[PDB]
Amino acid sequence: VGEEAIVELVENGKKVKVNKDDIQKMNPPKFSKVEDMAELTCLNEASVL
Amino acid sequence: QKDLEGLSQRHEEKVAAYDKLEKTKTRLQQE
Amino acid sequence: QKDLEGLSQRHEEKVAAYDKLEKTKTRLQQE
Repeated sequence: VGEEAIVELVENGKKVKVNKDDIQKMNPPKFSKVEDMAELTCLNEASVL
Repeated sequence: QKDLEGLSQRHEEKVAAYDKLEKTKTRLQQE
Repeated sequence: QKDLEGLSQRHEEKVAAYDKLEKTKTRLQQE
């Protein structure tokens, strides 16, 4: 719907409305606990955290 | 002044819209 | 009040910036 998207939260199943610019992309589990975060495919606050 | 007041409201609304769109452009660039 | 002219000038500049930012959004989406 342009500005907003609906997501389901993995810990709840709850459906929530989130703004398209607050969603951040997620790295494949392939990059779990990478030693150097420069190697992350998606580099954003959520991925570094 | 009403003539100034309405234009100032439109200006602040356009500023808010620009500040919103800047988030989208920033995210698109970083992606 | 005389300030309406300067406020209108600022609004025109800010909307020109918004227009080029929207063009940048669409360009970045296509790229």
